[PDB]
Amino acid sequence: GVQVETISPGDGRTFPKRGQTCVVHYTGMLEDGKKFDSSRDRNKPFKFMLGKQEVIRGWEEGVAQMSVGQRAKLTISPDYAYGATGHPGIIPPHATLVFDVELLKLE
Ligand SMILES: CC[C@H]1C(=O)C[C@H](O)[C@@H](C)[C@@H](/C(C)=C/[C@@H]2CC[C@@H](O)[C@H](OC)C2)OC(=O)[C@@H]2CCCCN2C(=O)C(=O)[C@]2(O)O[C@H]([C@@H](OC)C[C@@H](C)C[C@@]3(C)O[C@H]13)[C@@H](OC)C[C@H]2C
Repeated sequence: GVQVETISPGDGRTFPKRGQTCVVHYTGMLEDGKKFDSSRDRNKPFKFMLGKQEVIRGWEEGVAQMSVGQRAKLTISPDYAYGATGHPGIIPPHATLVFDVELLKLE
């Protein structure tokens, strides 16, 4: 599944709801912490709408448990990420992933 570990607290009150657009900054790492992507590197917050099947399962479930302003480390098992397929050249088959995510706002 997904483990959610707080890096910095949010407001503890305002959580994503289906149909809202989550605006986040993230860094994606392989299991050992090696970075493969970051929205921070491109100076571009990432937006996705909850309930629209736009993201891997670990994000859909993990980000929903974050409150606005929170930073969290999401450790996502392969079944909740890219599974057996992986994503050739970026994500190995059967990879556990770690994302640092900051929930900036809901739009
Ligand atoms: C069409 C191009 C469109 C896109 O990729 C949309 C797509 O849905 C994205 C949002 C989705 C993802 C790749 C789903 C798969 C669909 C196939 C299905 O089999 C898979 O199931 C297991 C899941 O991403 C995710 O769920 C997760 C969680 C949210 C953050 C991104 N995610 C990551 O894992 C990353 O960090 C990663 O580096 O992000 C980059 C990134 O581009 C720099 C994507 C956007 C920022 C840019 C966008 C919108 O422009 C693309 C990505 O590039 C191709 C490779 C991955 C490894």
